[PDB]
Amino acid sequence: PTINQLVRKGREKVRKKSKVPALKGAPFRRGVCTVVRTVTPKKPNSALRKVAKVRLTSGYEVTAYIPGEGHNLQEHSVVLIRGGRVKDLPGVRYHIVRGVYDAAGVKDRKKSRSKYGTKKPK
Amino acid sequence: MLTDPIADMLTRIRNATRVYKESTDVPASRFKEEILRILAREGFIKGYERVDVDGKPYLRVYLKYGPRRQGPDPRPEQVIHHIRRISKPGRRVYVGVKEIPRVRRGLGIAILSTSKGVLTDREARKLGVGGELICEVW
RNA sequence: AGGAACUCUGCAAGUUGGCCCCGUAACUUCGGGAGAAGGGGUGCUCCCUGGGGUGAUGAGCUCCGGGGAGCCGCAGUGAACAGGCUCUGGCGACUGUUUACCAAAAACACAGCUCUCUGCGAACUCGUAAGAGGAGGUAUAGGGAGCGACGCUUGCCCGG
RNA sequence: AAUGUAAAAA
RNA sequence: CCCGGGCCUUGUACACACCGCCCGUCACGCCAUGGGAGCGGGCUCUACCCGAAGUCGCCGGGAGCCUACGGGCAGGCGCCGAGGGUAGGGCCCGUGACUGGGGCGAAGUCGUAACAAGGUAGCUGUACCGGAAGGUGCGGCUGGA
RNA sequence: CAGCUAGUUGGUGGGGUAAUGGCCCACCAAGGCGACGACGGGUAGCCGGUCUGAGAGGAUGGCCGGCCACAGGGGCACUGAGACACGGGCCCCACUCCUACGGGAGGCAGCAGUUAGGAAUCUUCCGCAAUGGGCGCAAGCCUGACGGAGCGACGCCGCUUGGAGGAAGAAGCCCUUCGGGGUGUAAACUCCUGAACCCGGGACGAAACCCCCGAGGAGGGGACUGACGGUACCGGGGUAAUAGCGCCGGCCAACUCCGUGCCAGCAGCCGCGGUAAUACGGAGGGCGCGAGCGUUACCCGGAUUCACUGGGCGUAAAGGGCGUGUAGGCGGCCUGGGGCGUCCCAUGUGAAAGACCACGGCUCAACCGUGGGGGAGCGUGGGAUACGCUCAGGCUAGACGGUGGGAGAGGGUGGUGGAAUUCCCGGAGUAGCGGUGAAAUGCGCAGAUACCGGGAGGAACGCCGAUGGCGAAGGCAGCCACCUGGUCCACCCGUGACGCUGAGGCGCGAAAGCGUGGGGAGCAAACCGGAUUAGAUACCCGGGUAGUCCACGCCCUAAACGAUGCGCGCUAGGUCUCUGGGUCUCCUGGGGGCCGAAGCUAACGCGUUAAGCGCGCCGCCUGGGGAGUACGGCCGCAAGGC
Ligand SMILES: [Mg+2]
Ligand SMILES: [Mg+2]
Ligand SMILES: [Mg+2]
Ligand SMILES: [Mg+2]
Ligand SMILES: [Mg+2]
Ligand SMILES: [Mg+2]
Ligand SMILES: [Mg+2]
Ligand SMILES: [Mg+2]
Ligand SMILES: [Mg+2]
Ligand SMILES: [Mg+2]
Ligand SMILES: [Mg+2]
Ligand SMILES: [Mg+2]
Ligand SMILES: [Mg+2]
Ligand SMILES: [Mg+2]
Ligand SMILES: [Mg+2]
Ligand SMILES: [Mg+2]
Ligand SMILES: [Mg+2]
Ligand SMILES: [Mg+2]
Ligand SMILES: [Mg+2]
Ligand SMILES: [Mg+2]
Ligand SMILES: [Mg+2]
Ligand SMILES: [Mg+2]
Ligand SMILES: [Mg+2]
Ligand SMILES: [Mg+2]
Ligand SMILES: [Mg+2]
Ligand SMILES: [Mg+2]
Ligand SMILES: [Mg+2]
Ligand SMILES: [Mg+2]
Ligand SMILES: [Mg+2]
Ligand SMILES: [Mg+2]
Ligand SMILES: [Mg+2]
Ligand SMILES: [Mg+2]
Ligand SMILES: [Mg+2]
Ligand SMILES: [Mg+2]
Ligand SMILES: [Mg+2]
Ligand SMILES: [Mg+2]
Ligand SMILES: [Mg+2]
Ligand SMILES: [Mg+2]
Ligand SMILES: [Mg+2]
Ligand SMILES: [Mg+2]
Ligand SMILES: [Mg+2]
Ligand SMILES: [Mg+2]
Ligand SMILES: [Mg+2]
Ligand SMILES: [Mg+2]
Ligand SMILES: [Mg+2]
Ligand SMILES: [Mg+2]
Ligand SMILES: [Mg+2]
Ligand SMILES: [Mg+2]
Ligand SMILES: [Mg+2]
Ligand SMILES: [Mg+2]
Ligand SMILES: [Mg+2]
Ligand SMILES: [Mg+2]
Ligand SMILES: [Mg+2]
Ligand SMILES: [Mg+2]
Ligand SMILES: [Mg+2]
Ligand SMILES: [Mg+2]
Ligand SMILES: [Mg+2]
Ligand SMILES: [Mg+2]
Ligand SMILES: [Mg+2]
Ligand SMILES: [Mg+2]
Ligand SMILES: [Mg+2]
Ligand SMILES: [Mg+2]
Ligand SMILES: [Mg+2]
Ligand SMILES: [Mg+2]
Ligand SMILES: [Mg+2]
Ligand SMILES: [Mg+2]
Ligand SMILES: [Mg+2]
Ligand SMILES: [Mg+2]
Ligand SMILES: [Mg+2]
Ligand SMILES: [Mg+2]
Ligand SMILES: [Mg+2]
Ligand SMILES: [Mg+2]
Ligand SMILES: [Mg+2]
Ligand SMILES: [Mg+2]
Ligand SMILES: [Mg+2]
Ligand SMILES: [Mg+2]
Ligand SMILES: [Mg+2]
Ligand SMILES: [Mg+2]
Ligand SMILES: [Mg+2]
Ligand SMILES: [Mg+2]
Ligand SMILES: [Mg+2]
Ligand SMILES: [Mg+2]
Ligand SMILES: [Mg+2]
Ligand SMILES: [Mg+2]
Ligand SMILES: [Mg+2]
Ligand SMILES: [Mg+2]
Ligand SMILES: [Mg+2]
Ligand SMILES: [Mg+2]
Ligand SMILES: [Mg+2]
Ligand SMILES: [Mg+2]
Ligand SMILES: [Mg+2]
Ligand SMILES: [Mg+2]
Ligand SMILES: [Mg+2]
Ligand SMILES: [Mg+2]
Ligand SMILES: [Mg+2]
Ligand SMILES: [Mg+2]
Ligand SMILES: [Mg+2]
Ligand SMILES: [Mg+2]
Ligand SMILES: [Mg+2]
Ligand SMILES: [Mg+2]
Ligand SMILES: [Mg+2]
Ligand SMILES: [Mg+2]
Ligand SMILES: [Mg+2]
Ligand SMILES: [Mg+2]
Ligand SMILES: [Mg+2]
Ligand SMILES: [Mg+2]
Ligand SMILES: [Mg+2]
Ligand SMILES: [Mg+2]
Ligand SMILES: [Mg+2]
Ligand SMILES: [Mg+2]
Ligand SMILES: [Mg+2]
Ligand SMILES: [Mg+2]
Ligand SMILES: [Mg+2]
Ligand SMILES: [Mg+2]
Ligand SMILES: [Mg+2]
Ligand SMILES: [Mg+2]
Ligand SMILES: [Mg+2]
Ligand SMILES: [Mg+2]
Ligand SMILES: [Mg+2]
Ligand SMILES: [Mg+2]
Ligand SMILES: [Mg+2]
Ligand SMILES: [Mg+2]
Ligand SMILES: [Mg+2]
Ligand SMILES: [Mg+2]
Ligand SMILES: [Mg+2]
Ligand SMILES: [Mg+2]
Ligand SMILES: [Mg+2]
Ligand SMILES: [Mg+2]
Ligand SMILES: [Mg+2]
Ligand SMILES: [Mg+2]
Ligand SMILES: [Mg+2]
Ligand SMILES: [Mg+2]
Ligand SMILES: [Mg+2]
Ligand SMILES: [Mg+2]
Ligand SMILES: [Mg+2]
Ligand SMILES: [Mg+2]
Ligand SMILES: [Mg+2]
Ligand SMILES: [Mg+2]
Ligand SMILES: [Mg+2]
Ligand SMILES: [Mg+2]
Ligand SMILES: [Mg+2]
Ligand SMILES: [Mg+2]
Ligand SMILES: [Mg+2]
Ligand SMILES: [Mg+2]
Ligand SMILES: [Mg+2]
Ligand SMILES: [Mg+2]
Ligand SMILES: [Mg+2]
Ligand SMILES: [Mg+2]
Ligand SMILES: [Mg+2]
Ligand SMILES: [Mg+2]
Ligand SMILES: [Mg+2]
Ligand SMILES: [Mg+2]
Ligand SMILES: [Mg+2]
Ligand SMILES: [Mg+2]
Ligand SMILES: [Mg+2]
Ligand SMILES: [Mg+2]
Ligand SMILES: [Mg+2]
Ligand SMILES: [Mg+2]
Ligand SMILES: [Mg+2]
Ligand SMILES: [Mg+2]
Ligand SMILES: [Mg+2]
Ligand SMILES: [Mg+2]
Ligand SMILES: [Mg+2]
Ligand SMILES: [Mg+2]
Ligand SMILES: [Mg+2]
Ligand SMILES: [Mg+2]
Ligand SMILES: [Mg+2]
Ligand SMILES: [Mg+2]
Ligand SMILES: [Mg+2]
Ligand SMILES: [Mg+2]
Ligand SMILES: [Mg+2]
Ligand SMILES: [Mg+2]
Ligand SMILES: [Mg+2]
Ligand SMILES: [Mg+2]
Ligand SMILES: [Mg+2]
Ligand SMILES: [Mg+2]
Ligand SMILES: [Mg+2]
Ligand SMILES: [Mg+2]
Ligand SMILES: [Mg+2]
Ligand SMILES: [Mg+2]
Ligand SMILES: [Mg+2]
Ligand SMILES: [Mg+2]
Ligand SMILES: [Mg+2]
Ligand SMILES: [Mg+2]
Ligand SMILES: [Mg+2]
Ligand SMILES: [Mg+2]
Ligand SMILES: [Mg+2]
Ligand SMILES: [Mg+2]
Ligand SMILES: [Mg+2]
Ligand SMILES: [Mg+2]
Ligand SMILES: [Mg+2]
Ligand SMILES: [Mg+2]
Ligand SMILES: [Mg+2]
Ligand SMILES: [Mg+2]
Ligand SMILES: [Mg+2]
Ligand SMILES: [Mg+2]
Ligand SMILES: [Mg+2]
Ligand SMILES: [Mg+2]
Ligand SMILES: [Mg+2]
Ligand SMILES: [Mg+2]
Ligand SMILES: [Mg+2]
Ligand SMILES: [Mg+2]
Ligand SMILES: [Mg+2]
Ligand SMILES: [Mg+2]
Ligand SMILES: [Mg+2]
Ligand SMILES: [Mg+2]
Ligand SMILES: [Mg+2]
Ligand SMILES: [Mg+2]
Ligand SMILES: [Mg+2]
Ligand SMILES: [Mg+2]
Ligand SMILES: [Mg+2]
Ligand SMILES: [Mg+2]
Ligand SMILES: [Mg+2]
Ligand SMILES: [Mg+2]
Ligand SMILES: [Mg+2]
Ligand SMILES: [Mg+2]
Ligand SMILES: [Mg+2]
Ligand SMILES: [Mg+2]
Ligand SMILES: [Mg+2]
Ligand SMILES: [Mg+2]
Ligand SMILES: [Mg+2]
Ligand SMILES: [Mg+2]
Ligand SMILES: [Mg+2]
Ligand SMILES: [Mg+2]
Ligand SMILES: [Mg+2]
Ligand SMILES: [Mg+2]
Ligand SMILES: [Mg+2]
Ligand SMILES: [Mg+2]
Ligand SMILES: [Mg+2]
Ligand SMILES: [Mg+2]
Ligand SMILES: [Mg+2]
Ligand SMILES: [Mg+2]
Ligand SMILES: [Mg+2]
Ligand SMILES: [Mg+2]
Ligand SMILES: [Mg+2]
Ligand SMILES: [Mg+2]
Ligand SMILES: [Mg+2]
Ligand SMILES: [Mg+2]
Ligand SMILES: [Mg+2]
Ligand SMILES: [Mg+2]
Ligand SMILES: [Mg+2]
Ligand SMILES: [Mg+2]
Ligand SMILES: [Mg+2]
Ligand SMILES: [Mg+2]
Ligand SMILES: [Mg+2]
Ligand SMILES: [Mg+2]
Ligand SMILES: [Mg+2]
Ligand SMILES: [Mg+2]
Ligand SMILES: [Mg+2]
Ligand SMILES: [Mg+2]
Ligand SMILES: [Mg+2]
Ligand SMILES: [Mg+2]
Ligand SMILES: [Mg+2]
Ligand SMILES: [Mg+2]
Ligand SMILES: [Mg+2]
Ligand SMILES: [Mg+2]
Ligand SMILES: [Mg+2]
Ligand SMILES: [Mg+2]
Ligand SMILES: [Mg+2]
Ligand SMILES: [Mg+2]
Ligand SMILES: [Mg+2]
Ligand SMILES: [Mg+2]
Ligand SMILES: [Mg+2]
Ligand SMILES: [Mg+2]
Ligand SMILES: [Mg+2]
Ligand SMILES: [Mg+2]
Ligand SMILES: [Mg+2]
Ligand SMILES: [Mg+2]
Ligand SMILES: [Mg+2]
Ligand SMILES: [Mg+2]
Ligand SMILES: [Mg+2]
Ligand SMILES: [Mg+2]
Ligand SMILES: [Mg+2]
Ligand SMILES: [Mg+2]
Ligand SMILES: [Mg+2]
Ligand SMILES: [Mg+2]
Ligand SMILES: [Mg+2]
Ligand SMILES: [Mg+2]
Ligand SMILES: [Mg+2]
Ligand SMILES: [Mg+2]
Ligand SMILES: [Mg+2]
Ligand SMILES: [Mg+2]
Ligand SMILES: [Mg+2]
Ligand SMILES: [Mg+2]
Ligand SMILES: [Mg+2]
Ligand SMILES: [Mg+2]
Ligand SMILES: [Mg+2]
Ligand SMILES: [Mg+2]
Ligand SMILES: [Mg+2]
Ligand SMILES: [Mg+2]
Ligand SMILES: [Mg+2]
Ligand SMILES: [Mg+2]
Ligand SMILES: [Mg+2]
Ligand SMILES: [Mg+2]
Ligand SMILES: [Mg+2]
Ligand SMILES: [Mg+2]
Ligand SMILES: [Mg+2]
Ligand SMILES: [Mg+2]
């Protein structure tokens, strides 16, 4: 455009938008498990994933992934929410956090225990 | 109606050089002169001189060029490689001396209007004056 | 005291009621809906002040009014005349018409749409007839029929 | 003169 | 002409390459969303009724107290007033039987509109019409010959 | 969110105040504000600064400092230099508590501590010794300001877990072509050093107020007080004394083995796993960092992906359907005054802190002190006048105008001609016609088709006709007359910069469609029948209504396409054609085409009819889908449009 057109209308600011209504854009949010379930993956893959629908402190109710092999979540597990989607699963914008509240750590994992809430083996 | 007589002149010179004319004329005007005068003095053009087309004051501008080149396209290197108006009519540019541009790390020139007169970028600093940044040339 | 609990039904009755001021929704064919709704004023005294008619330009008389200060009672359109409001369905566009004496309506009628007959000694109606109406009109007219403001629309079937 | 899904390219 | 093949050229939305691709309906599931008799909530606006404290103005009289008596304080009233109440509008959010379409989903039903004259060139505004893609009419465009 | 406004705008006088003022009141006048964004909604304390960034920019306001605002919610005033007053007062609301029911007490957004909420955020410490504040002549009193210590890898910074030697190389473990290779100088072992711990010493921060002389002053002189703390630091003694995390398919530095088998799982993007995975998981080994390493969240970067610096719009997302034009934007050549913009100089200001430089302080460093420099920006003064502006004066190159001519399906109105179709009347004539891929429906002995004559009627204009002309687009074609728009050429006669563009506005705007009335030949959605097919709501055939035609009105969309906004200047030519001027195989102008200089382009391609080189102005774009959909608003009879 001309300069003058800029002096009028002007440049519209990008204004981006979120990927996670964990509300308050907090780093994590607590919640209780509403339902522990296992769901089929998407277009190119397959393998029933371990997931749970959690009711938030923020009055919400989101679905969240349970990472790692084997878990202990049940229809009343309080748990910590982490946020991070999953290409494989339709609308799942949050990870559960292994090793906090009623969510155990991955049993017997030796590699990268930090990401799977697992204490140091003696 | 012709918007900017200056951009025009500059352009006339650019459009002519590219085809390697000997001299393109231009509608005469006192302020237009200085641009040439300096533009020539610095060595960008063999020179200029008032003329007359069918009763119209104009200015012959004798273009300079480099020597012939060897090899494919013996295109003679230019003497004016670059020329461009800075302050336009739709956007006047004004600079303080404490902030005048250095064209092509000094190889280039930046003619500009000022209270003391039309001066090179260097002559600007010389007499320590700022003004309307007209255009740069290299 | 209660406030529809009555009862087919708020049937009857009560509420509201005039005027001045403020204020007033959806929807709407832009006119309406509206008096929507909801509220305020309303008497008497004293004082200052605007405009009009008569006349003379004024006085008196008379018409409409504006402002200030005060009085009394439970109460000021102090008695009489005097809308209860709102929301939302059905039918019918609408004002009208009707079963004189058990039915006023969703029934008829209506402007408007369509079909059809009729070329003038018209078709159609009354009359055995003469005749008359139609009309001292002439297809943008006249008779018959159905539908019935307005908006959108009104499909297929011609065997009987 | 119709249609042939769904896992193959260091 | 049927089948297989070679060279040139042309079209393509095809490229493990026409046993290619590919469209819309319907059927199933998930998801977000619009409408919807309404229902519930927040913020706000207008008009009115009630109105504390308090300043300010008048009185302080048929009464109180101080009084250097001239006045002062208490008390009386009035205006404003937080806020309450009433009625009526505006914006916004949540919720609702049902309903519209939309996105996604290794497989379903229907047909095959488009991509090659895609076997009626296609595409388009619009109008009618039909299970569905679509078809047809009028014009218009080549992104057709 | 497009209009808002009654103390609303202004005045006169009056109250009130430290004081100006509709701050408040009485009267008067009708005004004030708004696309340069009023009014409305959503959000938010603001700055010094902080963060990122090459910068321009973006984002942000924690701690420190400055200003504003509040003290459970709201209103009020009292005292006073000052308050509408956090730890004062009155009232209403909510909440807490006390009560002998009449009443009464309270406000941690001060320091601590509690609880609730939350992903999460500290000790009910010490001291007035310093500094600072209030009162006091003074002694001194108060000081959860403050100086300090305590808790948390929350951050930055310094440091430790040891230093040298130590095998052709222990065992263990992993790999292997079964020779060997790796962890690896790593270990053990050897000597050395000595965090921790231990004993002795032990601060600076503190001189003044005070008292003596000098006067009680100047000046000299004397003494008291340390919370941190027996801590920092110095001296002596002295033990080998925590290592973790992320990753190793590609981006991306780090490779093998087993297990596993679209499962278990991974995932930031691309993708990886379906028996043999450097991509899952374990192991051996490796890369990266280390009292940390990873994750999640948000900001700036990359992102020249909102482009001022620094982008675009023929086909990729994007030129408005087209014109007239308001506002605004932009503005040819000469001279003069002013000096607004602009440039320069001088000074004021731009606090401190911070940023950068230098040097010093604590063993270094972080942190800290001192000093230095510049800084955008605004205020005052002075100066320059080229460009911009502005007043004034002149010009003719832009634009407009006179006069004379030209081509043209440009628009409107009235009339008019022929050809064919159709129906009807007449004649003559008979056995089929028609239609298709083929055929049927259909028409036809009630005499069709084919042919001649006559009549009615409606629509469209063959050849000329084009690679053609006109128009702003949409579009415009027999002929004739009238009314009228645009444009081109010659003369260089007139005006004297009157120009260009154009948000909104207004006008035009194929076709289809809508209203009322008309008209209706041919054609033809829908509709019916025939045929094709698995089916055929279609293509083909027979029939056939609205419509197509006119008037008046409405609708306003499109592949309204060159898919290319307009105006001007500049940048080789070759050829074809329409139109004008000139004594002319030539030239000069305006138009429509093709091929091409240079150049532009992602390529195709464009190329004096630019998509090249430049300036002005408007419109538009900013991943595909959802969608030109939804809500709202506006317009419309409706369809529906913006
Ligand atoms: Mg799957
Ligand atoms: Mg389990
Ligand atoms: Mg379990
Ligand atoms: Mg275990
Ligand atoms: Mg991993
Ligand atoms: Mg040369
Ligand atoms: Mg020289
Ligand atoms: Mg009651
Ligand atoms: Mg009963
Ligand atoms: Mg009943
Ligand atoms: Mg009564
Ligand atoms: Mg009453
Ligand atoms: Mg009554
Ligand atoms: Mg009554
Ligand atoms: Mg009145
Ligand atoms: Mg209502
Ligand atoms: Mg009314
Ligand atoms: Mg009503
Ligand atoms: Mg009603
Ligand atoms: Mg009224
Ligand atoms: Mg009503
Ligand atoms: Mg009301
Ligand atoms: Mg009323
Ligand atoms: Mg009353
Ligand atoms: Mg009264
Ligand atoms: Mg009385
Ligand atoms: Mg009086
Ligand atoms: Mg009188
Ligand atoms: Mg009289
Ligand atoms: Mg008289
Ligand atoms: Mg008189
Ligand atoms: Mg008088
Ligand atoms: Mg009188
Ligand atoms: Mg009353
Ligand atoms: Mg009364
Ligand atoms: Mg009465
Ligand atoms: Mg009354
Ligand atoms: Mg009455
Ligand atoms: Mg009444
Ligand atoms: Mg009522
Ligand atoms: Mg009703
Ligand atoms: Mg009726
Ligand atoms: Mg009806
Ligand atoms: Mg009546
Ligand atoms: Mg009657
Ligand atoms: Mg009757
Ligand atoms: Mg009667
Ligand atoms: Mg009777
Ligand atoms: Mg009877
Ligand atoms: Mg009645
Ligand atoms: Mg009746
Ligand atoms: Mg009638
Ligand atoms: Mg009707
Ligand atoms: Mg008839
Ligand atoms: Mg009879
Ligand atoms: Mg008879
Ligand atoms: Mg008669
Ligand atoms: Mg008669
Ligand atoms: Mg009739
Ligand atoms: Mg319809
Ligand atoms: Mg019917
Ligand atoms: Mg049917
Ligand atoms: Mg029948
Ligand atoms: Mg029949
Ligand atoms: Mg029959
Ligand atoms: Mg099929
Ligand atoms: Mg299939
Ligand atoms: Mg396939
Ligand atoms: Mg062959
Ligand atoms: Mg061959
Ligand atoms: Mg081929
Ligand atoms: Mg094609
Ligand atoms: Mg190809
Ligand atoms: Mg492909
Ligand atoms: Mg196929
Ligand atoms: Mg394929
Ligand atoms: Mg179901
Ligand atoms: Mg819904
Ligand atoms: Mg809803
Ligand atoms: Mg509400
Ligand atoms: Mg009252
Ligand atoms: Mg009071
Ligand atoms: Mg007052
Ligand atoms: Mg007294
Ligand atoms: Mg006294
Ligand atoms: Mg006394
Ligand atoms: Mg007294
Ligand atoms: Mg006194
Ligand atoms: Mg009192
Ligand atoms: Mg009151
Ligand atoms: Mg009030
Ligand atoms: Mg109130
Ligand atoms: Mg209330
Ligand atoms: Mg009431
Ligand atoms: Mg309300
Ligand atoms: Mg709702
Ligand atoms: Mg739904
Ligand atoms: Mg749809
Ligand atoms: Mg659907
Ligand atoms: Mg649905
Ligand atoms: Mg779809
Ligand atoms: Mg499916
Ligand atoms: Mg099936
Ligand atoms: Mg399907
Ligand atoms: Mg299928
Ligand atoms: Mg097809
Ligand atoms: Mg086909
Ligand atoms: Mg095709
Ligand atoms: Mg079409
Ligand atoms: Mg069907
Ligand atoms: Mg067509
Ligand atoms: Mg066209
Ligand atoms: Mg095409
Ligand atoms: Mg061909
Ligand atoms: Mg008023
Ligand atoms: Mg005054
Ligand atoms: Mg004061
Ligand atoms: Mg005011
Ligand atoms: Mg005043
Ligand atoms: Mg007043
Ligand atoms: Mg605002
Ligand atoms: Mg901010
Ligand atoms: Mg600053
Ligand atoms: Mg800033
Ligand atoms: Mg700044
Ligand atoms: Mg930086
Ligand atoms: Mg910055
Ligand atoms: Mg930025
Ligand atoms: Mg702050
Ligand atoms: Mg913050
Ligand atoms: Mg803070
Ligand atoms: Mg602090
Ligand atoms: Mg803090
Ligand atoms: Mg601060
Ligand atoms: Mg200030
Ligand atoms: Mg407050
Ligand atoms: Mg308060
Ligand atoms: Mg509090
Ligand atoms: Mg309070
Ligand atoms: Mg305050
Ligand atoms: Mg205080
Ligand atoms: Mg207070
Ligand atoms: Mg306190
Ligand atoms: Mg207590
Ligand atoms: Mg007692
Ligand atoms: Mg207490
Ligand atoms: Mg308090
Ligand atoms: Mg408090
Ligand atoms: Mg505290
Ligand atoms: Mg605490
Ligand atoms: Mg807690
Ligand atoms: Mg602390
Ligand atoms: Mg102290
Ligand atoms: Mg003490
Ligand atoms: Mg402190
Ligand atoms: Mg601790
Ligand atoms: Mg941590
Ligand atoms: Mg922490
Ligand atoms: Mg060693
Ligand atoms: Mg070795
Ligand atoms: Mg070995
Ligand atoms: Mg040794
Ligand atoms: Mg030793
Ligand atoms: Mg220790
Ligand atoms: Mg000492
Ligand atoms: Mg000392
Ligand atoms: Mg000391
Ligand atoms: Mg000392
Ligand atoms: Mg002492
Ligand atoms: Mg002495
Ligand atoms: Mg002495
Ligand atoms: Mg002394
Ligand atoms: Mg001394
Ligand atoms: Mg001393
Ligand atoms: Mg001590
Ligand atoms: Mg010590
Ligand atoms: Mg000790
Ligand atoms: Mg000691
Ligand atoms: Mg010691
Ligand atoms: Mg120590
Ligand atoms: Mg020592
Ligand atoms: Mg020591
Ligand atoms: Mg030592
Ligand atoms: Mg050791
Ligand atoms: Mg050792
Ligand atoms: Mg890493
Ligand atoms: Mg890296
Ligand atoms: Mg690598
Ligand atoms: Mg398994
Ligand atoms: Mg196996
Ligand atoms: Mg393997
Ligand atoms: Mg494999
Ligand atoms: Mg990886
Ligand atoms: Mg691995
Ligand atoms: Mg390892
Ligand atoms: Mg460190
Ligand atoms: Mg970014
Ligand atoms: Mg960005
Ligand atoms: Mg950027
Ligand atoms: Mg771009
Ligand atoms: Mg352009
Ligand atoms: Mg887009
Ligand atoms: Mg335009
Ligand atoms: Mg336009
Ligand atoms: Mg377009
Ligand atoms: Mg338009
Ligand atoms: Mg124009
Ligand atoms: Mg203008
Ligand atoms: Mg100028
Ligand atoms: Mg200007
Ligand atoms: Mg000028
Ligand atoms: Mg001048
Ligand atoms: Mg001046
Ligand atoms: Mg200066
Ligand atoms: Mg600054
Ligand atoms: Mg300065
Ligand atoms: Mg300074
Ligand atoms: Mg500073
Ligand atoms: Mg910085
Ligand atoms: Mg120094
Ligand atoms: Mg140092
Ligand atoms: Mg040391
Ligand atoms: Mg400094
Ligand atoms: Mg400094
Ligand atoms: Mg600076
Ligand atoms: Mg400076
Ligand atoms: Mg300035
Ligand atoms: Mg001058
Ligand atoms: Mg003049
Ligand atoms: Mg002039
Ligand atoms: Mg001229
Ligand atoms: Mg003509
Ligand atoms: Mg014509
Ligand atoms: Mg004509
Ligand atoms: Mg006429
Ligand atoms: Mg004829
Ligand atoms: Mg006859
Ligand atoms: Mg015949
Ligand atoms: Mg004949
Ligand atoms: Mg004939
Ligand atoms: Mg004849
Ligand atoms: Mg023509
Ligand atoms: Mg043309
Ligand atoms: Mg004629
Ligand atoms: Mg003409
Ligand atoms: Mg003359
Ligand atoms: Mg002249
Ligand atoms: Mg001018
Ligand atoms: Mg039209
Ligand atoms: Mg039409
Ligand atoms: Mg229709
Ligand atoms: Mg029509
Ligand atoms: Mg109609
Ligand atoms: Mg009619
Ligand atoms: Mg009609
Ligand atoms: Mg017909
Ligand atoms: Mg036909
Ligand atoms: Mg049909
Ligand atoms: Mg058919
Ligand atoms: Mg069959
Ligand atoms: Mg059939
Ligand atoms: Mg047909
Ligand atoms: Mg006609
Ligand atoms: Mg007509
Ligand atoms: Mg007519
Ligand atoms: Mg334009
Ligand atoms: Mg023009
Ligand atoms: Mg000629
Ligand atoms: Mg000549
Ligand atoms: Mg000649
Ligand atoms: Mg001539
Ligand atoms: Mg010749
Ligand atoms: Mg020739
Ligand atoms: Mg020539
Ligand atoms: Mg010519
Ligand atoms: Mg030409
Ligand atoms: Mg030509
Ligand atoms: Mg070309
Ligand atoms: Mg080339
Ligand atoms: Mg040209
Ligand atoms: Mg040219
Ligand atoms: Mg050319
Ligand atoms: Mg051009
Ligand atoms: Mg281009
Ligand atoms: Mg291009
Ligand atoms: Mg997008
Ligand atoms: Mg998107
Ligand atoms: Mg999108
Ligand atoms: Mg779209
Ligand atoms: Mg899109
Ligand atoms: Mg549309
Ligand atoms: Mg729409
Ligand atoms: Mg909306
Ligand atoms: Mg909505
Ligand atoms: Mg809408
Ligand atoms: Mg309407
Ligand atoms: Mg209609
Ligand atoms: Mg449009």
